[PDB]
Amino acid sequence: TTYADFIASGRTGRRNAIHD
Amino acid sequence: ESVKEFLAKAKEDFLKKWENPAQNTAHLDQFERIKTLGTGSFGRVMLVKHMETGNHYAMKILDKQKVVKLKQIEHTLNEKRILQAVNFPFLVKLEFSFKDNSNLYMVMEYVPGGEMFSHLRRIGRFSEPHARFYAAQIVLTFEYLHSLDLIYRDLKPENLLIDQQGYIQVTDFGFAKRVKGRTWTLCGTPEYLAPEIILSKGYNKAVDWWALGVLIYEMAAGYPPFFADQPIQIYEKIVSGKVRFPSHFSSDLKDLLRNLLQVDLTKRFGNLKDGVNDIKNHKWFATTDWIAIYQRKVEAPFIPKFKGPGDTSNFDDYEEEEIRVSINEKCGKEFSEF
Ligand SMILES: c1ccc2c(-c3ccncc3)n[nH]c2c1
Repeated sequence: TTYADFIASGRTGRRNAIHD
Repeated sequence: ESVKEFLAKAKEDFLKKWENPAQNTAHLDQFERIKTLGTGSFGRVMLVKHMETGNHYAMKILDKQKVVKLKQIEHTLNEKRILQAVNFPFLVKLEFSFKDNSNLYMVMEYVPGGEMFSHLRRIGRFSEPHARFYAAQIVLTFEYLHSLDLIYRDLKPENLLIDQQGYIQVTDFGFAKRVKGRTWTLCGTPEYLAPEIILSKGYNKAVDWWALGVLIYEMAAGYPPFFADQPIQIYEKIVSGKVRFPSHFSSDLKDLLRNLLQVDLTKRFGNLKDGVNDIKNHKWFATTDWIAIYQRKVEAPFIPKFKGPGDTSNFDDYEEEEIRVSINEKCGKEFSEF
């Protein structure tokens, strides 16, 4: 499921802004 | 229209402060430092108590030398200049700012309930009505901000604090900018970036409306529409033209989203000739009472637990670290206007 793919991904914690 | 008239008055109010910003309205020694609520590559945010009033604040501390290394000087001046000048119920309140030899400080009123991000991740996803309550507040806020020629550029649940009445305060203005034309800086957060930002075109406030679609999707789904383990893979997804909705999304929700997450600017909601009204008048929003939302008269889906004044249990724990203030002024000319 997409939910399972999300939870197993490295992007479920707070996400940093980017720039440059 | 009374909205126009509201917004005209709002603009007079803002321009007076924009053009004559408050400077140097407290000193670090007036505050008792309690606990770190967050850290980042150029500073940190701490809970503090203002001794003279006993009020609690979140004080953002920015190391000037780190701001300069990261090329964030203009962005940091934007942040303080805009924040001191705006006034809207869904915006964090900047009560004081000042600077010393080492650091810049922005002291905001403390929102103890924490970030939407925490409560969303823990609970998993919000019901459509719960999402819509939050989305309404962002809709009003952006209408306010954009009318003032301001682009916010970092919409995400991480920046949306939940107050004691369960209403939002937007924080983290470090990418907000007052711009009448188009602009070009690559900034924001990967999952929230509009296609035109990724593709290095000039862009405008429509990027905030694309980010709204990302937010509503993530609130109602529990995960963003475009995710992968690496930012480059997220960017390919965003530009691709393709979004899938959970089967639980109402068909109206899906139609808002297809219009908000529109790769094509002449088609993007919030960016058309009727502007924000395309969004406020959408069917997904037909039960929203815009004035009662503004007045905070609608009952919230959720009120954070409050143990008392000064509680930090809605924020994560961070290693504490001395605040050392140099005996020498750093970067004085860079931050002269702060
Ligand atoms: C990291 C942690 C907390 C905050 C806040 C904050 C939290 C509570 N009250 C006002 C601002 N703004 N920006 C942040 C970044």
